[PDB]
Parts: sequence; structure tokens; C-alpha cells
Amino acid sequence: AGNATEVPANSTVLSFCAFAVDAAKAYKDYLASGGQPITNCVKMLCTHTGTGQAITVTPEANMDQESFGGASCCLYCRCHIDHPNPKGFCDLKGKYVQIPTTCANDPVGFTLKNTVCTVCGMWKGYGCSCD
Amino acid sequence: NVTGLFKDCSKVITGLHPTQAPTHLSVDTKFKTEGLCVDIPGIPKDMTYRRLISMMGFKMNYQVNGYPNMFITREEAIRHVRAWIGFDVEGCHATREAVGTNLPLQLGFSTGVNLVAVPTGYVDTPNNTDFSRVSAKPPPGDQFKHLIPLMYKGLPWNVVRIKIVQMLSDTLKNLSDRVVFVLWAHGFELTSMKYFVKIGPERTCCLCDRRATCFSTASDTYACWHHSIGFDYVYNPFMIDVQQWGFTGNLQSNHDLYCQVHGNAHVASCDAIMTRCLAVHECFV
Ligand SMILES: CN(C)C(=O)c1cccc(O)c1
Ligand SMILES: [Zn+2]
Ligand SMILES: [Zn+2]
Ligand SMILES: [Zn+2]
Ligand SMILES: [Zn+2]
Repeated sequence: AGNATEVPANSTVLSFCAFAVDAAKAYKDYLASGGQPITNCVKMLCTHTGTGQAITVTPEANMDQESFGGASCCLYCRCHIDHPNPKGFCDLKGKYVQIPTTCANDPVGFTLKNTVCTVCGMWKGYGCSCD
Repeated sequence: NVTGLFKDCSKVITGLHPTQAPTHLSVDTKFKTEGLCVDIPGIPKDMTYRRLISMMGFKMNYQVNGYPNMFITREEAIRHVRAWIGFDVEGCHATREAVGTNLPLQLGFSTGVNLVAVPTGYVDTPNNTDFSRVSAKPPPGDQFKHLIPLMYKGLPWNVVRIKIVQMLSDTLKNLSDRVVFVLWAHGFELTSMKYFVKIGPERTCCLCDRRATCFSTASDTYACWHHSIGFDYVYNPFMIDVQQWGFTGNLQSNHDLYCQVHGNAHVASCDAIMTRCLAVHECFV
């Protein structure tokens, strides 16, 4: 009974991060020890004519990005663990997330390490127009 | 190629919207085309779902610098025989809103302690994972009848994990700097450990210079077995599965080859006592 959500290539990393005190540090350390990034994300097909904003209601990739389903790029959603936000809710689940093509091999690691500018809506260091 | 880890146990016929699905596998077929997914104008997100996600199938085979191995060899376990705590869990099954996973019900230890938990699972929602009470029933059959009264005597998990840490600390503080859980067919015991174990690099006690065996979510602090009052998680435990040592039948038949003082009283603690007793007879007698 039931429907699978995961593939065996992700079992080790998800188990490690599901038990960690600090899941983000565990994922960073797993990668630094030679582990593969989490796969089986929700990658979208789009027109690559979007606004390029980081977190959007519909896919908004520009020609320098890819669009993904938001929950699938969130380590806390992927491991089914608590979110660090004060009220414990997610800012990615229920939205699409734009990720620079140069980083699209590891969308989960990208979202853990980067920050969205609250003024222009683009990733700091990857589109932010506020200097 | 799929795994049962994080299997969605809901009875919802359809998959999830692309923005809400944790994975490509979990996206509904309606959004899948040309090898990936599409957003479809006019198709809403689901804002009221509760999907039970299974914790059966963890794999602790990573090798990460500075993080100790959880599962240890028979030789390492023998050196730490004073840290051995037999551990067994009897589960109940998800029912009604979900089916297909086992939830911890009676947690038993070689100290003779049995702790009963409210049936609790990991329910994905549109905003988070809700660790919450779920509908459950004991497995049917006469061998499981004793679990029936336990369905209404459970304690919330926040109380159970504090009691586990206190019991382990009271037992081991003058015996070892660690715990080695002694298991027989470890899968469900490892699933149960998700509810009360955390891992990370080796740390020391907040209140003294000893190795940390406990963690507190209240303060993000670490304690040894002597200063862990009020601590809620077991930190960096070790474990070994005795069944992997070449035995062929059930636990009781192998235990009974060397021991006659532990009659089976059909309870999690008795299975935990038999498991540690079998390991001790195999390694030291
Ligand atoms: C994309 N989804 C699922 C929406 O809920 C939505 C929200 C705002 C505008 C819009 O066109 C669609
Ligand atoms: Zn999330
Ligand atoms: Zn900006
Ligand atoms: Zn201490
Ligand atoms: Zn015995």
C-alpha cells in the first residue's frame, strides 16, 4: 500500500540529514566528503522568458536559470523535518524557485547557501540589482 | 527504481501539484511530459492535504568526516559491553486516513523498562511536516492481543523521549561514556530511533568535560549521562544488529540455546532482554 516518493540514490543523504541536529550543516558536510547532491527534484519545462525573480507563483526562469518546484528544492521538505523559520512554515513549498543554470545540478544545496533580496526579489550574487 | 523510505501512505488517488510535491516521483501524472513537469494554468494547488510519510527504510551507511559510524563491528561492540542496552519496539499500523506504515507503540529495553507512546507520524501538509498523532490499530492476531490496551495508555513523544534519556542516563552514567543499542532485525528499531535520536560531530557536556551522549532542543545544548536532566534526545548512540551474526530462526530459539532464565513474557522489554542476553552469551561465555 502507498506510493513511493523517493529513489535509492537519495536514501543515504536523506537518512543522514533526517537524523542530524543541524541538517543544513550535515548536507554541506556530506557534499564535502564526496557525496552526490539530492536528485529527483521537480524540474520544470518553461519558455525561459520569465522575470528571473527567485521565488514565484508560476515558473519565471530567464535564459540564465532553470525553474523548479519549490518544495523539491527545500532540504527540510525533502527530509520531512522541522523548518528553521520562527513558526516552522516553508517559504519555498507552494512556489516555484529559479536557480542559476550553473548551480542547477544541486538545487537543494543552492537554496541552503543563498539568500533572496527582499527589495528586488532576485538572489544575492545571482541577479540582485541592489549594490 | 524506487525505495519505500518516505513512501506516501495517504489514500489520495492523485499525486501533488509541482510546487508542493517533495519529488518528481510524487508529482501527479497530469503534470508530466517531455521528461520533466509543466505548470498548467487553471490547475490549483491543494491547500488542505495531510499525507502520512513513512519512516521505514533508513540507511545509515554514509561516511562523512567527523561524524561517527552509528553501526559498529562485533569487535568494537565487545569492547563496550558495559554500554550494551538491548532495544526492541512493538509497533501499531497506520489506518483510516493512511495505510502502509508502522508507528512505534511499545518501546522496550534490557533494563526491564517499557514505555508506551501515542501513535504518532510525520504528516506532510501544504506548509510543513506536522509530527502528530495519527489513526492506528494494533496488528491483528492472538500473538498481538496484549497491545490492545496500550492504544489508549500512550504518552506524547515529547514526554517519551525525555523518559528514554533519563533511563539511559540513570543506567549508564557509572558504566560507559556511550550507549550501544543491541538489536535483532534492526529496521523498525532504526525507524523508532528517528523519534528520539540526533546525530552530528562528537561534542562535550555543557556542564562538565565529558563526551556528550544527550542533546536538548530547549537550549541547543549537549550533556553527558551525569547532566542530562530535562534533555530530550539521545545524541550519537551506537548500535549493532545481533541477527547479522549467522543465526537462522527467530530471536527466542537462538536465545534459548544458551539461556533458560529468561522465559518469553511476550513484551518489547522481554525481547530487548533476550537480545542483549544472546549477544552476551555468544561473545563472553
Ligand atoms: C500557480 N498557482 C498554483 C496559483 O495558485 C496561482 C496564483 C496566482 C496567480 C496564478 O495565475 C496562479
Ligand atoms: Zn520546505
Ligand atoms: Zn536586490
Ligand atoms: Zn556533564
Ligand atoms: Zn537469557
